[PDB]
Amino acid sequence: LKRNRSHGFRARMATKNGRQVLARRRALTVSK
Amino acid sequence: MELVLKDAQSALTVSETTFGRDFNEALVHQVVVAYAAGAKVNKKMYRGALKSILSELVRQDRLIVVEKFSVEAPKTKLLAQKLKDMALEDVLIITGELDENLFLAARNLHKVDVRDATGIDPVSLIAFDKVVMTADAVKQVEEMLA
RNA sequence: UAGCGGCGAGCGAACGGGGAGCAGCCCAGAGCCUGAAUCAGUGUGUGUGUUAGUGGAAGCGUCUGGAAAGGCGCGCGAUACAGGGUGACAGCCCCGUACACAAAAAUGCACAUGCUGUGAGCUCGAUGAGUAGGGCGGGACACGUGGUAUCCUGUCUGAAUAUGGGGGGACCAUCCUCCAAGGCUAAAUACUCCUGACUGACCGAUAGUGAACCAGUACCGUGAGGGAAAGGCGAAAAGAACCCCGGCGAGGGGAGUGAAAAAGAACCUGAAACCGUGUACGUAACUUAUAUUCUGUAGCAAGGUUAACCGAAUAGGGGAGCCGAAGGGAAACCGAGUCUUAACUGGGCGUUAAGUUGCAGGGUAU
Repeated sequence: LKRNRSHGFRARMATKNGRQVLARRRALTVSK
Repeated sequence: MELVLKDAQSALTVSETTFGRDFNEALVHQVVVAYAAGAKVNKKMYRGALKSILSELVRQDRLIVVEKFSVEAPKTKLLAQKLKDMALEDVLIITGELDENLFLAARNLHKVDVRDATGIDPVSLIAFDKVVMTADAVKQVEEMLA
């Protein structure tokens, strides 16, 4: 639950660092 | 009607309108069903059912009254010996002020329960066929039941 | 309910009563003496927890049985008949149950103690200043900037210090309330990620959280995301020592452990669609609840009922509502009669025609 939200794509999008990490990986860590 | 004590026959006068009235089966059944479901109850009908059940118990000769029922010391052995002398096993002890020794040495008795006048409930009275009631509790129950 | 709504669908008040609590102060400025109230910090004391833990009462015989925890008898314990485990159902076999208790060390809770910080308190000033109000253009509910009625202003103005100024539906006579234009607030009042305990006339592997199982796993998509299937040997593996047939395989067939092997690891119980063996027969899916109404039953009875509240608490205190009473007419007003009418035998409504709360159920829409 916490991983699904805290580490979920929503939380990463809410943070600039999360968006940067997701973009870097696309060029992952949560699978619900 | 004067309750039988078996030792002194010193029972005090009891209002027949309260402890000796007609048994209303429907009211008693309704009250016991409501109590079981809860475990709306109205004061007047509840008191009427209590009076009816008390009248039924006294008219069935299942109620015994003594001057003072208690135990010298808080020991279950003394209570067991007293019950054996009385030659009774399933008895509901009802009194006034909460006895200390008896209440302490009465929990383990599966078939014997002790309660005060304010704590009387239809379930407790119906559960045990025989009731031992303290003499001083007559006025308390009369005022409680109006 | 009043009210609102092309008064159609529908939305939605105030006052008051009774409970937990009910705390008002600070300064805006002067003095008197005065850090003596209260709050935090710091070392100590006492009582209570917690973070590990201690003691803790009572029994056997016979018979049935794989094991007795089944029941038969005679005994005892109990301030402890809450529970769990032991070869089948345990107050007396074990952990525990009531009770008595327990801390070298830390913190939390209450105060006292020496000290450091805000710092008793008494009297007398005193109103929170560009304030109420006004003008141009804007932003919010109707403005779509003026229904502008309310709020704020980019900007120009603007006489009040308990003489005076605010409101009270006009102002007003009676008068009710405060000194606004500076700040604080703690109690009762909701929520539960997660922790301790208590349970449930809760669910039983196709139920229950998606997951009783190494489940947010395999897998499906580059990603968001979606998301499964899968428990049961037994009492102790006591897991079949050991002879032989087989390929030093597997598989089974014997003995043995075993209550049971109809418990043998593809491990409790076993039914059909499915395939054979042996025998006989003829045959070429309107759920919960507010309202409407009805049925039968119980208490009291002109009373029944008390509710959020308190309650050694489902008992009892707490009449505020809650249906009616000797009535009705819109009112006056009269009184068993009354009402527009001079009056209708007009005609309507009444005469002391008793009502209420629960119980189980039937129809309607919401």
